[PDB]
Order: sequence, then structure tokens, then C-alpha cells
Amino acid sequence: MLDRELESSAPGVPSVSVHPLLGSHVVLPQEPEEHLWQGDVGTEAHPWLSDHRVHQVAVLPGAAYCEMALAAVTPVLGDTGEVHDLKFHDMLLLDDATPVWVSAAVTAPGTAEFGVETHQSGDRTQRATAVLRGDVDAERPAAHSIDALLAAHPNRVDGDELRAGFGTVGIGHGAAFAGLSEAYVATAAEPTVVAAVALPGPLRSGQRGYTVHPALLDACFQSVIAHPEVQNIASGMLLPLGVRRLRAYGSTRNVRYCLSRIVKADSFGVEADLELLDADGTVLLSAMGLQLGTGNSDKAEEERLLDERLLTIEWQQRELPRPGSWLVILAGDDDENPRAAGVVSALIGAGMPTTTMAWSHDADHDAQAAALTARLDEQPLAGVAVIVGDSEHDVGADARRGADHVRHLVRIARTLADAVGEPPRLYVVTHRSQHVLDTDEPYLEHSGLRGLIRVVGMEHPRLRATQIDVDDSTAHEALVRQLLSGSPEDETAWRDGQWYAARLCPSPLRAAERRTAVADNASEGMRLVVRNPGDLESMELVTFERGTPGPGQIEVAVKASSINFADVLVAFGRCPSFDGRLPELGSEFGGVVTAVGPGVTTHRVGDRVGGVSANGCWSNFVTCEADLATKLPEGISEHEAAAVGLAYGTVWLGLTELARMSAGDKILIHSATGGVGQAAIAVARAAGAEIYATAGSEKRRQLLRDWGIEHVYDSRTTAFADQIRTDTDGYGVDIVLNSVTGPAQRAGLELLAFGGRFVEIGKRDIYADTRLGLFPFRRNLSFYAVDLALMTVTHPQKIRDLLATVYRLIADGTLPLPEITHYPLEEAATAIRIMGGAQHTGKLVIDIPDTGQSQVVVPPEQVPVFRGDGAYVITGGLGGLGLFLAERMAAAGCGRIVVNSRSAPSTRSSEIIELIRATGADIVVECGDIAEPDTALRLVAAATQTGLPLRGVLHAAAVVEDATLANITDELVEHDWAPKVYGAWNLHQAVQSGGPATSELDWFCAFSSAAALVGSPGQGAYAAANSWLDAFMQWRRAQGLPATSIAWGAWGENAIAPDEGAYAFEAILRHDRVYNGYAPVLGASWLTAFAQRSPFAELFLA
Amino acid sequence: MLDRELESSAPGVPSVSVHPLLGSHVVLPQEPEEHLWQGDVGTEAHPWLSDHRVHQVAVLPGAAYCEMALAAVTP
Amino acid sequence: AGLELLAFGGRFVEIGKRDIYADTRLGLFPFRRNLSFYAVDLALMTVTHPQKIRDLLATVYRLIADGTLPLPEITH
Ligand SMILES: NC(=O)c1ccc[n+]([C@@H]2O[C@H](COP(=O)([O-])OP(=O)(O)OC[C@H]3O[C@@H](n4cnc5c(N)ncnc54)[C@H](OP(=O)(O)O)[C@@H]3O)[C@@H](O)[C@H]2O)c1
Repeated sequence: MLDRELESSAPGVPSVSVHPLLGSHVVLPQEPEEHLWQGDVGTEAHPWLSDHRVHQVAVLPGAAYCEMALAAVTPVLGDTGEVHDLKFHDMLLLDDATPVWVSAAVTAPGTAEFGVETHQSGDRTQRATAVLRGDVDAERPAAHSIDALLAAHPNRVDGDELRAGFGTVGIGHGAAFAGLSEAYVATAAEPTVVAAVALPGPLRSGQRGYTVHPALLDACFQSVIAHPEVQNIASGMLLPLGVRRLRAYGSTRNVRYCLSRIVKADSFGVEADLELLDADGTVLLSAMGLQLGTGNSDKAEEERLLDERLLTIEWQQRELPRPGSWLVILAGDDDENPRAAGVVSALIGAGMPTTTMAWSHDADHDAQAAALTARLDEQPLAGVAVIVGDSEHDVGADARRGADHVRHLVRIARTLADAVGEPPRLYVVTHRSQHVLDTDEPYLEHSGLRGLIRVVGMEHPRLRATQIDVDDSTAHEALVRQLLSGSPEDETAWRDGQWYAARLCPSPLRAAERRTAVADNASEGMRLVVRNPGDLESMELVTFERGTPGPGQIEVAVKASSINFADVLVAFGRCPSFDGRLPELGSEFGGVVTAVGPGVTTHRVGDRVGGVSANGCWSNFVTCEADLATKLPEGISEHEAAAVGLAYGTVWLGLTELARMSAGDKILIHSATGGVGQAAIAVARAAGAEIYATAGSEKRRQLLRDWGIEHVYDSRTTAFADQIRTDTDGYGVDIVLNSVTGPAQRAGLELLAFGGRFVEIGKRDIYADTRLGLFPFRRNLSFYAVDLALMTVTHPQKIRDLLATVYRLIADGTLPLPEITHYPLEEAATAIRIMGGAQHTGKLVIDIPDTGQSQVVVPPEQVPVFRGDGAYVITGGLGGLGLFLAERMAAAGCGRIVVNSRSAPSTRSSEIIELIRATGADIVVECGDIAEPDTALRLVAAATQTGLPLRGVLHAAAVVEDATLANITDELVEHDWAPKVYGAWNLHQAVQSGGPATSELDWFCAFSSAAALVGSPGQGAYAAANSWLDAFMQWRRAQGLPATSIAWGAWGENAIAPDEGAYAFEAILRHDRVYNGYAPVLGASWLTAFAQRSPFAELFLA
Repeated sequence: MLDRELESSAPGVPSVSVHPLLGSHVVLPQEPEEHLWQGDVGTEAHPWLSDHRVHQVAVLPGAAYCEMALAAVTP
Repeated sequence: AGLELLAFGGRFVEIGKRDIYADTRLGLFPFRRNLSFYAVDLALMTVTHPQKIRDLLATVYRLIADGTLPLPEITH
């Protein structure tokens, strides 16, 4: 194909060569040399770009702009060049089409500002920026010895093995981004990484006109993570943020290795320097100063892990599906069970030959066990139904009986396991054992038996250990229906004629699963805010900690705040802010000073003031700075100053202060039936300015005609421009108060003439970087951006004097106040629905609830868990978990912690208490056995003694004596059950028995174990002691007392870590969820084994 | 060449079709829809343009701008 | 670059006519800090509002004659 090359040197189809990414290049007709490329970085355009994806979404890698910059040097600065200070900003998420505009302009000689950006929906978004340099000297780094380098680095990291680990943090590298074959390292001291990279087959064909392929350059950035110091330290989501210097010394076609070097390695990020080598070891590209940090914070990682780790049992309303001999055994003979009578009659009624056994307590258990084993070998039976005797309200008694009930189930369970033939199906029937319907008050006794049947279903799965929770009102005809249907659910319940089925699942919600309360309106802190903007039904009243003000601040008792159009957007998430953080609802207020912070001479207590703050002014109490409040004149009230403040302010500033509104000059006021619009009409009228106004609604336009203003146009058009131009004989206006956007924003500028004063109050267009054409400014115009909100922060003394003059001007009566529609704080949602609909006219005021009336509030993470003004108790606090939380609680700022354990302080524990007592806070140690009642009273009395009320309890007390079903003794059950359950009832009783000191506690938590939920074989006794305690906690909550239970996994000092549980504990205490299950899940062996055996864990298999 | 096309079905040079006069086209990232072309109308690029000359000097005929306008309609 | 420089107070006084008559699309994003752009064309003002120019000359001739302002390097 020589012929082919000599053939080609002859014709010409009209085309031009372009870069794959950058795209079509045009140079702008303007001095200086300004360039502009426009190219698609879409997934349909460049399929290969879909293989790099974050959280299952294709995004543009850093390396993609690295190339874009490197490319852009040679066309701008016709020479060899470096790319300086390359920064990436927002993460470009890709679609089938994603157009991007690269733009490089010369600024100084051999220097050019480089910039990548994307325009969608009118919002320009700068995705990457740099400087380009062509004046730098070619100081080619010395070539390395590829083979020698590999000798110094023997520790081989497989590429795949590293790319699997990437997918766990959320970064996916598909087939195209699999270039990194392997990386060789040495130790944490040696800071280098040899990486054998290569461009994949699909892309070696598509190398086209790349300086360096982004897929390849990204493959070298992957190699930086292979380093041991990087794996050890920054063990989170690492993303590239920029590169200080990027130079290509030639063709990166033939690049087989990358030589990385770590500069700095920190928890925040990793700086590194790279060198792409060929087989000869000669440097082809040097990316020196690559920064890889973490935007996706270490706090959001914890929050996300916590959510995947929690488990709770949920009940589904189910129906009995589809379509042998039986034995109905009892656990109490002196108690006559109508359930056992009615079930034996319904099985014989259905046509099954059913026998009966009366195994009771205080009986010859060895003789009755032999009698049972004889009945099994005598006749082959399908199933065995174990009915448990009912007390037929005292918990103290149900806790003592609960042991005798468990011990009795262990004796029955051991005989059914030791069967010659096929063991029959076990159906344990309990009376209101656990909580299913929200209305239920659980009947204990049987509460502890759900842990044993869960352990028996795991140890001996031949007999499918099923549980059936039953109530009094239900009918025996429907109960036997379940026994003969043979459904595989191992945990079920019955309430009335409906049937309920258990199913395990993670549910870390924060809506109804959040703390609730009732608070006074005159006293106690209550703010109003949306939990998730967009939904107005999500508008909640929330409580806050009303604190002492100062220094140089004030706490104002609000009588009335306003509803500005700002406050509407915020509700819908549509609000722009320089801060970035979505502002808090309500800007201005009208109230009275409650407390003046140390130390200010201007403000005094009891003064009627009006101000601004942010921090949520739709509340009973607002803390504002001294700078941001001003005393009200005798002429206006708290409700009158609430409406006026920002509207008249924004207008005063705008028209008289900036634009210097003269008399007679023509002013345009967009949407003049609104708040700021009425205020505009007022000052424009005072001033004598000829008003030209707009409105969207014809009702609201005829409303402006009724206000004696001719020259009313549609605000939702660009017609007003040419309508006003005709209605002014081609003169146009003088001032434009521009609330309106885009074509209507540009149209206003085009309208006003010579005098030309454009007051832009509308943020949308500025925070979208709408590039306004300067041409009309040829007539001596003046653009004025306004952001009062920001001024409140930058120059608050202006905003103070502005609020002050508008309160004076209106109180004097210089300006008349506008349409004020008062609303109750409750119906603040409806104001937004109306204002959002544009139905309203003028200002809407929200009246704050006066009078000590109660309102249901919602404390989120303002819950005072660890507080100095309260006392704490920690049973089992001299070892293991309980002692770790005692050190963390003192550290968290707690006053008086009474630790306890039956054993005296251990030697390493006595050393931990010495160092904690020296560091401020006190750790009172009170020995005793929580099983004895006097011990729990002694602990409470000790914690209160130092004039501090009891604000929290923890139950880490436990005894773990594990054994297989065959060797679980009656004595061993008492040792595990006694501290777990008898300590809870004593701790419960001590709190009620105590005076007002203990009738104020915020929480009461019990440290259970996930082996109760799962059924770890060998636990049994310890698993049953926990199940009762999980139900007791739910009973304590039913009565009204606070109660919490956390089923903990496997602790360190794959597995639960020490600091992992402390943060998890504090999270769970702040929420109103009663039962919690913190345990490792991932793809464990015990979970995959449990999911396939029973349908309780159906959602885990997936 | 069926062969040359199959072996070239792998290393393809990135190029794009353009108008002879208008040339390279870019739509600016701004409202309203604003387009922009840059192109050569020189005698080296378009030899035939040297044949139209006013007072012995080569000039762009009126007809060239007609074509440019007609071309710019559809995009 | 000059617009991007000024902060909060932000008072950009463009006396230079080249970029205005060129219809340069000026990115509005820097204005988020309460900036203020002022176009100045005394030449046009002399026609549209000659009284303001009369007073503007009269006030500088007064300030410079009073000595309030010192005159600059003048080369005849
Ligand atoms: N710091 C500042 O820069 C600052 C401070 C406060 C206020 N302002 C601005 O002033 C403007 C008006 O505030 P305001 O509360 O005093 O007046 P407003 O009239 O109370 O606000 C509602 C107005 O917004 C217009 N509108 C446009 N699109 C709308 C939509 N999707 N939904 C509802 N209404 C829509 C309506 O115009 P029609 O009459 O045409 O239907 C309506 O009259 C806002 O842009 C606000 O941010 C600026």
C-alpha cells in the first residue's frame, strides 16, 4: 500500500483533523489569541468513557482533562510545553451526550489561561482549569533501569486484586480502565512504586491523536494507591484533584511502566510524582505533583457504614398457603390451657391422630424424658406442638418464671434432638411473647424462649424449630390451619383472625425513628425547617438548645418573622447561596430582647428590636449579633417591622442609595404586586418616579391598574421591552429593579437609556454565570448586583443602618406600609404553597405563637446524651465494653459516672481510672451484684448524691457460659440469665423508686448480643437471656419510660472495631428506635448459611 | 481496497466534514443559540477565487456570501 | 481578571470603550459579591447630559485652582 500513500497525495474531500476529546477548534476574532474547542465526552460518542464510573455512574476522570490540557498547549503556543496548576472541580457525570467547551487564552507571552466548562440548562459549570507554558526548558529526566527498578521492588500487587478493592469505596474501573497489570513495591520507608501499565487492546486501536490516553494516565494514578503507606493511612475514597506540572517529552504509545513516588501521605490526601517510562526506561511523560484527596469525607463514610450495619425485625401481614400423627405437649400441668384443649380438638377434627403429654415443672424430668422418647419410637409422627403455660402483670415474677420456662425448654429440646428415627417438626407456641403490632404490650415469661428456638433451629435443623406467637382472641380452628399447611417460616405471629410473619431487614430510618417531644411555646427552643427540600409536607417543627448569648450577640424573643421569596426557594431546594450551604428559613424578625451577651452597651434587655440573622427566624427565640439588630421606633411594632425590613431595605438600598432615584425619571419594577414590588412602588412614588410595572397574573395586572398605575405589562415575556419603548416614544426607562431572568433580564438592560441604572436583585442569573453582553453599556449604564443576605455577613453595619432607616421612614409615615397578610406559624407551609403559586399579594407575616401553649416538636441530634449537668450509671463498667464507654463518656463531657461490677477493679482497670480521675471528671466506683436489689438502689443514690440528676443508664453487665444443647445445665442458665435480666428489673425499679433525680433520665440502654437474633450454635443460654431483655426493653418503652437495646457483634479490643461502636452507640441513643442490631454483615458465612436455611432472612440472599 | 479498509478498521485518524468556505463550526456556550464558523477564502485554499477580480485585484464575489448564508441556515 | 480581583465592595469603573463596543459577553458570576459595574463615556455625556459635564469640569477647575488637587506632569 505504497500506491495507497501516493494515491492519497492527490485528491481532497472537504474535512479537517480534530482531537478526539477537545473537538472542533475555532480561534476567536479578537486580540489576544483566544481559542475555543467544543467536543463531546459522551458515552455514545466515546463508549470507553463509560468504563470509569463512581457509584454506578459514568463520570469524566481527572486524566481526561490532563490530556485536554496537554493537547491544548501545542495549538496555542506552537512549541514544546508544560501544563501548570491543573485543577479539577465538579465531577462531570456523563450521558449519551455531554458537550464540553475547552478554552485557552493567551494572557502573557508563552503563557495561557486554560479552561474546561459545561453549559446545560443555562448553568455554566467550570469542570477544569490550568495555565499553559511554552517558555519552559526541556530538562528531560534521566532514564531508569527498568529491570534494576523491578529488582528493588519485589512485593507484587496484582492489578485485578487492587481494582476489586477500588469497587468497595465506590470507584469502578471497567475493561478500558484495567490498564494497570501489576504494581511492585517494597516497604513503607521506600516511597516508590514500579507499575507495569499498558493501554488495553480496544484503546491501542483508538490511540488516534492523544498526547497520552486518559485511560492510561488514569492507570498510573491507580498505581499510586498500591503503595503500602497509601493503603495504611488514607484508607477511604481517594480521587484526583489536580496536577502541579505535566510535561510530555514524546510518544506515550510505547509506554510499559510507570514510576510513582510519594511526596506526602496524610489522612486527608496523598501527593505524588509520576514518570511514565518505555521498555528502555526512558521518560515519556512526567506528571509531577499529582494530588489525590477526598471530597467524599470521612464523616459521610461512617454515616453510610452505620446504615449498612444496623438490623431490625419487621412483621408482614401474610396468608396461609397450601394444600400423619401428632403430639401436643404442655409445659404447665396445674395451669389448664384452653389453647392446648382447643388445639387437640381441632387436630382430631381435621382428621389427624393426636396424643397428649403433661410435662410440668417440679416433676421427675428423667422419667418424663424416657416416657417421651418411648412415644417417639412407638409411633412415627409428623410434628410435635410444645404449648407453654400462662401466668394468668408483675415483671419481677415474669423474670423469675422466665428462667424456669427456659430451663424446661432445654430439657424438652435435648430429647427431640436425640431421636433414632427422623426427628419430627417442632412447633413452639407462646402467649403474646413479642411485639408485632405497634399497640401491643408484650406478655413476658415466654420472651426469652425466642432466643433458644433460634439456637435450636441452627444446632439441630432436622426438626425445623418454628415459633408461633399467639394471643387470647384468635380461634383454635385458624391455629391448626398453620400447623397442617407446613409453611417454611421459623418465626410467626397471630393477632385476631390475621396472620403475621417475621422477616429480618436493615432499617436505619430517621423520620418516625427520630426522637419526638412536646415543648412550650413561651419557653423552650422551637425552630421550623424542611428535613428534605422539594417536599412541603416535610416541613417540620424542630427543637433546639436555647443557649446563653454572647459575646457581642443577643437572644431575641420573636413575636413575628417574614416569608420572603428567598424562604420559598429554600423550601424547594432552589435557593442560590455564595456560602454553598442551603440557608435556614426566615431572614428577618420582630421581637424583644431576652438576654444581652457579654458585653454590649447598645442593646439592653426588654427593648423592642427588629433584625436579621439567618439561623432560622421562624422560631420563638433567635440569637442574632449586636451588629444585626436595631431598636424599633414608637411608630412600628414587631409584626410591622417583620414585613418591612428586607423588602424596603433591598428597595431603599437599590433605588435611592445605589441608583439615586431622582424625581420624574422612569422606573421599571418587575412583579410589583409582591413584597419588594409594593415597597418599590412606595419609594418610587415618594420620589415621584414614573412607574412602569409588570405581573404574570391578569388579576395581579388589573390590580396594578386599580392602584392607579398605568403602564402594566406581562412579566413572563420580553414584550414589556418593546411595549414600554412605544409607550415612552422610544426613550425607554432610567432605572430597572430586575427580579426577572434571562431574556427578560437582558431585555431590561436593552430598554433603559443613558441614565441607565440596572439594579439586579435576581440571583439566578449571577449564580449561573450568564455572560451578559456589555454592548448596551455604550450609553453610560451602571449594573448593580445586590445580595443583602451576603452583606449581612460582609458589611453588617450597612444592613443595621439600612434596617434602621426603613423602620424610621415607615414609623414616621414617610412611606406607607404594604399588604400584610398575617399567618400562624403552623400554616407556614400553606404560605409557601400560595407564594409558590404566585397567588399572594404583598408581604406575608408569620405570627409566632405567644402564650404558653404546647406544640409537638422533633429533637434530631440536639439530644443531650453526654452532658455535665447530669449523672450516669454503667453496670459491668470495670471491664471490657463498659470500661471503654466510661473513658469515652468522661471524654465526651459527663458529670459524675457511677461505674459498677461485682468484681473489684482489675489492675489494668485501676490504672485506667487513675488517669481518668486526674483529667477533670470523676469516676465513682460502686461494687455490688446488680442481681441483688440493694445494689441498683445504692448505684442510683451514689450518682445523685453530688446534687446532679440521673440522665442515663447502660447495661453492659453479662456472664457468658456457652455450651451445646446436650450439656446445658439448669445452673448454667441461671448464671447467664441472672445479670442480664434481674439487673434490668432492679435498674428499672431503682429509677422509679428514686425521687425527682432519677425521674428525669434521657435514656436506658441494654447491651444485648446478635447471637440472640441469628442463633449462634453453642450460645443457647446466653442467647435466651438476651431475647427476654430485648422484649423487656420494648415493654419498658410501652409503659412510657425511655428504653434502648443494641445487639452487639464481635469486638476487637469482618469483626466490629472499638471506635466503630462508640460512634454507633451515640447515633442509636439520639434516635427513638427501641431494638437495634449492630453486627458485621458484608457476605458472611453464618449469614449466607442462615438465608438459605430459613425465609426469615429472605432479603439478605437477594 | 477491501483489505486497506479492514486493516484501517482499527487505526482511524479523527477528522470531521466541514463546509468549503464556512469551515470549522462551533456553537458558543451561551443563550441564545449562537453559532460561529472560521474559514479560509484565500487564493491558495480556493484557487478558483483568483478568477474573480475587480480592477485586476482578486476579490470575494457577492455570490460567496450568498452561499455562506444559505449554508448557515440548516445548522 | 480585574473584575475577579475586587471583593465585596466591588466597584468596577470601566472607562475603556474597546470591550463594550465589541459586545464582550462578561461573565456575571463574580457579581455574587455585591459588585457594581460602571460604564463611562464623557464624550457621549457631552451630548446626552451636557449640564452634568459642565458641572464636572467646573468642579475639577475649582478643586485644582483651590489646590485641593495637584496638577500632573504637563508637557507642552
Ligand atoms: N438580597 C437580595 O438580592 C434580595 C432580597 C430579597 C428579595 N430579593 C428578590 O426579590 C424578588 C421578589 O421577592 P419578594 O418576596 O419581595 O416578592 P414576591 O412577589 O413576594 O415574590 C413572588 C414573585 O415571584 C414571581 N415568580 C417568578 N417565577 C415564579 C415561580 N416559579 N413561582 C412563584 N412566583 C414566581 C411572581 O411574579 P408575577 O407577579 O410575575 O407572577 C411573584 O409575584 C425575588 O427574586 C427575591 O429574591 C432580592
